[PDB]
Amino acid sequence: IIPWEERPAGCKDVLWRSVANPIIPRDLLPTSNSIFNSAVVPFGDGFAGVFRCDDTSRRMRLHVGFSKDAINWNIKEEPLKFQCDDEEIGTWVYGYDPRVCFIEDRYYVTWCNGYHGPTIGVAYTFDFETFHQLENAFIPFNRNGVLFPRKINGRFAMLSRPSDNGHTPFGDIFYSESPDMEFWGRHRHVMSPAAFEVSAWQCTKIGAGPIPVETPEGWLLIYHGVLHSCNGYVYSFGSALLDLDEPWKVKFRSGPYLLAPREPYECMGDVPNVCFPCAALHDNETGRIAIYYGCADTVTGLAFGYIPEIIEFTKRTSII
Amino acid sequence: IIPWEERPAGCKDVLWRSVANPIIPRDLLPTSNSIFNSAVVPFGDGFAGVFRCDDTSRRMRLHVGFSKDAINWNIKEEPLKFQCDDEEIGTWVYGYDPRVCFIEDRYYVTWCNGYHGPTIGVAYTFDFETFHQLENAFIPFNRNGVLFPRKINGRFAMLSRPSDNGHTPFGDIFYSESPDMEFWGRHRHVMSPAAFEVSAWQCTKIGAGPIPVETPEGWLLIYHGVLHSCNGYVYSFGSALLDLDEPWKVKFRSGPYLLAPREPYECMGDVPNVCFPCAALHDNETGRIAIYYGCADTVTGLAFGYIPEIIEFTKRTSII
Amino acid sequence: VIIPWEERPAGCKDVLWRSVANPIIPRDLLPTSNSIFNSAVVPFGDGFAGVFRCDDTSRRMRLHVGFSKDAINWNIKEEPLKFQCDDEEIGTWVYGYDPRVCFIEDRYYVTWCNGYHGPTIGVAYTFDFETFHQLENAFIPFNRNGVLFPRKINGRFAMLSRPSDNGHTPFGDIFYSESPDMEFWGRHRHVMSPAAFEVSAWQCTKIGAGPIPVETPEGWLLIYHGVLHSCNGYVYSFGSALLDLDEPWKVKFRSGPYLLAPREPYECMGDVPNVCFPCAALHDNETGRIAIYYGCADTVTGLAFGYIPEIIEFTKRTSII
Amino acid sequence: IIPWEERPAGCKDVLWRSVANPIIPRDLLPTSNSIFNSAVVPFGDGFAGVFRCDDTSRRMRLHVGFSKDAINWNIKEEPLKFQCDDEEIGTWVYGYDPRVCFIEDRYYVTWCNGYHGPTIGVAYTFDFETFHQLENAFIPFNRNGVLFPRKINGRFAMLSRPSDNGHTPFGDIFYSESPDMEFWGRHRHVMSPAAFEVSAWQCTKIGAGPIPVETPEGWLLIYHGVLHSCNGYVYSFGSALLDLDEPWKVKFRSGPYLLAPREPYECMGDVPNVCFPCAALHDNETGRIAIYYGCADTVTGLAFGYIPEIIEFTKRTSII
Amino acid sequence: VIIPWEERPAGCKDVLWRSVANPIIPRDLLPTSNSIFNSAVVPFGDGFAGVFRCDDTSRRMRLHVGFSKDAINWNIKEEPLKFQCDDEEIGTWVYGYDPRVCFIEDRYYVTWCNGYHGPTIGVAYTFDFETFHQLENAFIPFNRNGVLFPRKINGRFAMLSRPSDNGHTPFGDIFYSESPDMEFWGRHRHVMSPAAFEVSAWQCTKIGAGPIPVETPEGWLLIYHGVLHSCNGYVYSFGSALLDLDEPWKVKFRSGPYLLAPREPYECMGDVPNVCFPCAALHDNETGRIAIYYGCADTVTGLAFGYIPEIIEFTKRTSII
Amino acid sequence: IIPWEERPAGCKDVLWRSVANPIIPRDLLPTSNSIFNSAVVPFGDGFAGVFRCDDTSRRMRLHVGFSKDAINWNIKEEPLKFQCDDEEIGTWVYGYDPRVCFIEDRYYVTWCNGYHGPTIGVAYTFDFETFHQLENAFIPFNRNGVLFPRKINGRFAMLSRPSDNGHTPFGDIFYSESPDMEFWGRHRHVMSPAAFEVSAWQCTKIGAGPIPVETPEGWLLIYHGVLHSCNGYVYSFGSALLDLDEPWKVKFRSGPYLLAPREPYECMGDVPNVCFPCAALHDNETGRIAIYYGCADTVTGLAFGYIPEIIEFTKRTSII
Ligand SMILES: OC[C@H]1O[C@@H](O)[C@@H](O)[C@@H](O)[C@@H]1O
Ligand SMILES: OC[C@H]1O[C@@H](O)[C@@H](O)[C@@H](O)[C@@H]1O
Ligand SMILES: OC[C@H]1O[C@@H](O)[C@@H](O)[C@@H](O)[C@@H]1O
Ligand SMILES: OC[C@H]1O[C@@H](O)[C@@H](O)[C@@H](O)[C@@H]1O
Ligand SMILES: OC[C@H]1O[C@@H](O)[C@@H](O)[C@@H](O)[C@@H]1O
Ligand SMILES: OC[C@H]1O[C@@H](O)[C@@H](O)[C@@H](O)[C@@H]1O
Ligand SMILES: [K+]
Ligand SMILES: [K+]
Ligand SMILES: [K+]
Ligand SMILES: [K+]
Ligand SMILES: [K+]
Ligand SMILES: [K+]
Ligand SMILES: [K+]
Ligand SMILES: [K+]
Repeated sequence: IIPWEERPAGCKDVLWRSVANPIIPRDLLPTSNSIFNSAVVPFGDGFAGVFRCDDTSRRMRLHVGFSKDAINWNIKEEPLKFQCDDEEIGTWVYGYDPRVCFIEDRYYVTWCNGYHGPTIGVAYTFDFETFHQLENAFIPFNRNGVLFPRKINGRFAMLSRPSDNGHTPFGDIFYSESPDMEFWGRHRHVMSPAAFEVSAWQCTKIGAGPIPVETPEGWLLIYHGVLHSCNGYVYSFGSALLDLDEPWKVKFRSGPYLLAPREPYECMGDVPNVCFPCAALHDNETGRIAIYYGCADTVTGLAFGYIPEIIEFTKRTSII
Repeated sequence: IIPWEERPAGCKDVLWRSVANPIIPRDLLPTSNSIFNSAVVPFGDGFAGVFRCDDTSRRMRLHVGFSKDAINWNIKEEPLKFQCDDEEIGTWVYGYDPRVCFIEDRYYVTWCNGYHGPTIGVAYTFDFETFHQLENAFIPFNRNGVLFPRKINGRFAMLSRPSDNGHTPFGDIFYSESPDMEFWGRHRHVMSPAAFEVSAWQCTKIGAGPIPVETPEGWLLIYHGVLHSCNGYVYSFGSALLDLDEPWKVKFRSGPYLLAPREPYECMGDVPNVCFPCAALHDNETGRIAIYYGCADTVTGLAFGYIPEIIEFTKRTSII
Repeated sequence: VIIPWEERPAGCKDVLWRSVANPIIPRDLLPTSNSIFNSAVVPFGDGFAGVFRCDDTSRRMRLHVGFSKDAINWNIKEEPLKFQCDDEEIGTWVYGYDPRVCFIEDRYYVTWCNGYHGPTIGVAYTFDFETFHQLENAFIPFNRNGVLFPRKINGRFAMLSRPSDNGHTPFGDIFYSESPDMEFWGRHRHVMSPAAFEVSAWQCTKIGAGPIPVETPEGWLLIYHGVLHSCNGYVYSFGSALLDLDEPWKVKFRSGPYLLAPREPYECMGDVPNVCFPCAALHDNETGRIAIYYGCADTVTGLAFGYIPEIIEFTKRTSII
Repeated sequence: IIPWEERPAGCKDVLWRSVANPIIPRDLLPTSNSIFNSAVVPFGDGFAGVFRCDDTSRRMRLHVGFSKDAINWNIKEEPLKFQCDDEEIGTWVYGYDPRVCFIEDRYYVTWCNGYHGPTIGVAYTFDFETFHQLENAFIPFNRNGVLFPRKINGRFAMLSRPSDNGHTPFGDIFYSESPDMEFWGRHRHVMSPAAFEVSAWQCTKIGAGPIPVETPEGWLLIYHGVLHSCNGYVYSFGSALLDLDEPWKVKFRSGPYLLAPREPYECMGDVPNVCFPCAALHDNETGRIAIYYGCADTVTGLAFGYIPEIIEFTKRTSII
Repeated sequence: VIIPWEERPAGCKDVLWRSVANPIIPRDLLPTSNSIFNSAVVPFGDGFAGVFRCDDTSRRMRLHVGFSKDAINWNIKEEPLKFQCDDEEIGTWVYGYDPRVCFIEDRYYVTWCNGYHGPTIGVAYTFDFETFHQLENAFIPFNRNGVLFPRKINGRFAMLSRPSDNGHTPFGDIFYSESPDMEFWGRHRHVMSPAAFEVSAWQCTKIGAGPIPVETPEGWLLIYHGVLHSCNGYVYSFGSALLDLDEPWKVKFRSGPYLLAPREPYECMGDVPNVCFPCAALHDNETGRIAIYYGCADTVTGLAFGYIPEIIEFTKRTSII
Repeated sequence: IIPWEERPAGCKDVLWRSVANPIIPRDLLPTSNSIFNSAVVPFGDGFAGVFRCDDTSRRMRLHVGFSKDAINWNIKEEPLKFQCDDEEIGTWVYGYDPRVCFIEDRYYVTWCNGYHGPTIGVAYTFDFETFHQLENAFIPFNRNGVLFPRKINGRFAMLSRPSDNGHTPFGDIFYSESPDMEFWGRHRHVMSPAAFEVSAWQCTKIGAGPIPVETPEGWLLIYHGVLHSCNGYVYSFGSALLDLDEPWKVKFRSGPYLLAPREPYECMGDVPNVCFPCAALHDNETGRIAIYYGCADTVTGLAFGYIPEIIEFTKRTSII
């Protein structure tokens, strides 16, 4: 059962923040500087996750966490290490902004992995104890790698985001497929930043956030968008619907954002003015969805909504 | 009858913030994201204005507002539409940072209007219901267009600010005239940013704020200045006195600011560290002035003072 | 008026062809000249007169008057041109470059990029190419490539321009504006933007008006520069468009290919490598002949020739609109 | 019958330019502006090629060409058009810097193909008349795609060069494999630019040139390297030797360049100071190699050398 | 000398901990102060003295003298300090910031970032914190974060510095220099460079010396700032290194983690958000107590406490050397 | 007996190029790529020098050379290596743009030496065979270090040029003194680039060139000046007169240049459009001076003039 808070009285918004935010504090571990941009899945009779925890050396590491209620997290103090037979791909340099999902027979994790620059690291686990590392999916520079939670016409599929070797000032979302979780291709453009005249919260760069959520009306994609002000970037997040069978085809895309930096814990911290969605839990029976997002690259927050309402919002406000 | 709060006990500042700031919140309209950098005038038995209201799509629109007390505003939910006979000029792309004044027999509105980049839009109204759009006054790129509240020597006059098509890293204030509100010329440089050693709150770029205020000795100009820190622009504002007959001739210019970002509503929000004045109401019989400014490009605040004290300060601290 | 002319080289299939005598003006024509380029030329009396940008050996930018019988061999004054002006503020000289000159109604007008707290369009007139009278700068900075039309358009003066910045400007759209009186300007309209690089990359970074627009029955023939940005800098090429006669901000045709791009050593090596920058043209409607003057590598001046009807047919055939 | 000119008397250089350079002029086609970055192979009883011919609109197109002697070229006037079933991949935006080799049963051509940015296009031909387009091999941004001329341990292999969407100011050579010329993976870093103190001609970026040349001692790689002066980039080229079985492992890499911009045809043109090798023809019986290279992004030149000499030079001056 | 102290909180495991009275110096202490931060403090007489960077409401950077009986409650002079100088050129005031003060042998020395055709390191001395005598600037521009050693090193004065540029410097190594006479400087040695980001990203963009080096039996304890560059700006944190006693350009240990990083509202909001910038320390070798003063968000001044032997241990335990 | 070529009849220029330019070809040594920006002095019966020779690896090294006439040089094939008692200072990273003069008892060499960036390296020699390295004079970043040829008031004196660690976009000339060739100080600003309205060949940055030349009226300084065009830097050179006793005080400074890039060997090369003066030889009896300058960072050229004509030109065209 997914975490949930009823929409506040009078609240007109499609998504609403948890009154318990932030749900994960920056100093949960003895050496944590910040814990954000993290992944969460159901597992056993509770929840598991892979967490981005930057330490007091400002190094970026991944940590496994477990939770009974998906809100109060027990995160391992020791960083996760990946088992790999190839010594060269097995070399840890850094890692951030994990996404996790179950595909058919095991859990997969993707992350931004350092291999002569940022690329997409891939690994699996059957038990959230031992993680086995596969080949990096792409050549650098790439980030915001997010798998589909089932095969698409019999292939693995992943969204990604060609980037550069710095604070990237552009970003289109792409789609790729693999028959075997080793060799990737059939690359297709999914979408580009909107024109600032039309939707400026998503006009500098975009990236996939949580694992795509299957609905009868398409893949529900929650994605971040950036606006470039004189004083930096503002990360907000919104919704689109992708075709079921060819998910590089965008059928609707929201004009307004779903969420943008408003609260003190979103506006002040290591990187101000950031809401960055990394994971969602949902229940199709009740339509409920709970969206985890990094706040100011410092802590982790939750927000709630109803899938049918998010669909309706995406279509009614669509800029395509 | 202008809004007013007495100088706080033992306040030695020439301007003091309203203890009720912000006076206009970001969410006054159903889809407003922010409401800031806005224009206000007396109208009838009360007040009217044109407001920059950025929506939840981060689109920039102008909305008409009305108020009985100049503090609590009733802002029309629908964006303002301009009437124009010329189809090319009457095409709306975006609009921001409006200024409004009465000149002779009607109200005039300038704003930053998109026409193949930022330039200065012009329109007039008699009633804040129908707005007749006139020719854009200049070729792009130009912003911070602010009309004088009477003709100067039989011509209309306007301050402007040549710019570029990004977050402009420079900016001098200029002055121009028009016999007819159609053709503009006799362009004169008013002032450049100060040297950083002399006055750094105004060393990167400057721009006119509220409508110039006539005094016996010249025009009181309240204007924004930017300081470029390692972590962004800080917008503060200050005062100058221009020659009455030839307003490009600056007589005094404040070394110190009048106001700079200090409170959490000025320091945190969509664009941190911004105090951007765009309107003032004044009463020559009492010397009272009330200055409306954008706060963090998020909300609108008010600050109060006396014109003769501001003039005395501007002279006594003059950097010229 | 006998305009300079060389017949198309045998075998040559280009719309324009360079003079075999290029460069026609060398960099060291005056005792202190560093470079002479980006200049203006008109018929005057039984020969030709012009206003020339001559940068000196201090690399200051100045305008000099010149006269020629044949429009090829120029006698340029050693001393810079000075403008008369009753307004001291406007009449203050900081610098000036890239002049254009045309006759409108009753006198010659000069526009140039004039320094007034940055680049703007300076404006003057002369009756005799001896005394020059300065008028208001037409626009607020930053603006350059101000080019007048050679008659009024529906009862108003008209000028092309090009909003810029205070550096090596990395953008540039051509605009059109009007004036009833050569003092106040307005009714600004956008003419064109750089093309997409996948469509026409010689003109994808920025563009600007060159020579005075040439009136044809088919519209105004605009000869204009375009910039391509390589890893090693800007390349300036030039090409042709056709503007509506009555509303010259409406572009009717615009060439895909350039007309001329830097090729010769005098275009590719010099103070600013890889520049062909058209500044003036002489034409003869009787014969269709046109002779186009252009700055070469910001160092010397060259001439190219073509036929107006061929230029027009090329612009149409290859139009990217 | 590969083209050849013997070392000049006295000449101590490992490579020497053809006395006939440039061997392809800029104006060979009726609307060619330049012909420079071009791929040549033995075909039938002569030679065939795909040529980058930028036109007088400065569009980048590829053209097929044929020659008896590999020197005097007859290049088709109309650009090459690819057959493709898939309309999305099949859409032409631009194309440059082709490379061509025979693999097993057909000729393959790669090039820098526009697909929402630069990536590596792939195609094949049996006859150099009709070309059939395959999937782009990678997600943007990537350039300098160069196939190996046989499979490596039963997979197709390709060198590439992760880039950005501008004049890329960085660049490592990578190595990737495919079982089927559709799905790519097992990406491995081959080499980075050198330290400027060590070898400044190759210290900004590098990229593969001609098709790797199999020697008993490994793959001979001819590659470009960039130096950044105050007035622009200078492209020179040099040699390395890659392990035969695992060609991302570099065995030797030359300190000095083989060739750098010196002649007027290399130092004056559309892009000054460029020698950009693009193809080679060689003879294992004689040890001779003829290297085709772009000059100033304007014309095509040829240089000659001996493979074992190049190898010994690569070893003796190795910076690894 | 009784230095300020607060005992570490119940179960706080950190090596340094903030004063519960932070900020100890507010932004509006003086009638025209905009901010007061990045300041220098020392024992003097039977209390304490300092030189404070107080930026005014014109955002000019000036230095003011202050005094305190307890080093927490400060009386800062309203009027900026003025230096007396033999040489009128060197004695010309343009601006000054980021003061450091220490006693060397027989007097107090002040260094600051002094404007002389760009930022450099000004030097002056005082016996009384009333009259200051300015000496030659120690280096040619561009340089800042000049910090003297509190005694001579093998008979010469010694200074850490930080070569810079004329803007928001995006790089920075700490250097070490010597002088026999407080006039001529030389024997320059590189001390350390920013860390690789994969190793220690709080100090990967640039570094600079903070308080005056603190002599320990295990080396000079250097407390220094590091910058990390995020998409939205620079974050300044600070940490610790140990330098060889005899040759202080040789770094023996260097911390992986920071000691302190912007966390509280007064460090994360203000004129420059996300800055903790250490400027001075007071210490007592008998108790091992150290009190470190640091600018917060370039707006106010804060204090943090620790123990010298715990910092030494932290530095060695986490060393990235 | 210094080299000399009479000013051509009719020639009105203050300096004129040797008709034998370039006097040093880029390929004089077996591994040289370029030879420019080099230092020359009288020695014994002829002349000696220290030459910047960049090799075919594009490494920057100094080499010693000798000549009978100062025109035809025999340059040692192997780079100059310094003796140094301190291993930290004695470590060679790179070196360029040497200057050489005799002071009191020996020859001193300054160059731009890499020590955690560019700074001014110092060495002496009695014989041009053995060179003894001294302390680097300054902390990085600094270049264009040029000694005075005698003590000034009992101290060694040096011009320098504060810089950054790239292609430096600014540059003022400074003056410093030393009692002992070990500790430096008394730093004084000499001059800054001119405003571009006034003298644009020297508006971006300047730096000192050859060793200053003592005259009755002051030190004659020949110095380079940069203009920044849209396509790069142009290096020209000119002249100033400094006070004899306090050489940071500038008495006269030329408006026009003396020499600017004009010939193919100045305008085409590794770095186009560079004339970079590094040395001079002069004869007070005749007023003859011969100036050595680098040409396009490729080859070395010579130019001639008369000291009294240079002095009169400098005073007559002075911008001070
Ligand atoms: O700093 C803001 C953001 O920057 C980008 O690099 C992301 O991929 C996130 O990891 C982060 O939240
Ligand atoms: O973002 C801060 C400021 O930016 C500029 O573009 C202004 O003209 C304002 O609209 C604004 O307040
Ligand atoms: O330098 C190249 C070109 O630069 C621009 O500024 C033009 O307006 C011309 O003056 C010049 O030819
Ligand atoms: O402009 C010079 C070079 O630029 C790069 O983009 C290369 O890939 C080449 O196409 C070209 O030769
Ligand atoms: O603004 C952050 C920091 O910037 C640099 O210039 C420092 O030397 C400090 O003055 C300041 O705290
Ligand atoms: O490249 C042009 C010039 O660049 C600078 O770094 C100089 O100090 C010279 O070495 C050189 O001639
Ligand atoms: K799509
Ligand atoms: K003025
Ligand atoms: K906003
Ligand atoms: K148009
Ligand atoms: K490798
Ligand atoms: K080309
Ligand atoms: K060290
Ligand atoms: K001076």
